[PDB]
Amino acid sequence: MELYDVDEFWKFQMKVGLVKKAEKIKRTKKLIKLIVDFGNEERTIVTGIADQIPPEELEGKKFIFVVNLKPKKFSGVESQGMLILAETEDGKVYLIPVPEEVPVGARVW
Repeated sequence: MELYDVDEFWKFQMKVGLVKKAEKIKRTKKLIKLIVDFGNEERTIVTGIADQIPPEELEGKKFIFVVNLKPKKFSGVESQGMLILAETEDGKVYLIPVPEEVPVGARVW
């Protein structure tokens, strides 16, 4: 069922990012706004896992983020990337933190 080429995967850019701050977006039940430090730059990233993962479980940690996607506004918030996580078929979401040793900005691929 559809097999792709590695170079095609390689065009997407995932990097390690440190969550400087994370807070629920007003008037939403699942949205969380993140301010992520990728070393050379900072980015605002929205994730909608607040019904399963509270904001304080992301702050201070490093995670994988796709950073070369088309910008998108959620509830008026400009999201400049996307938090990568694990999710089972039953809809349960799990964070995938990056080890503390990995420098922010490292490429994930």
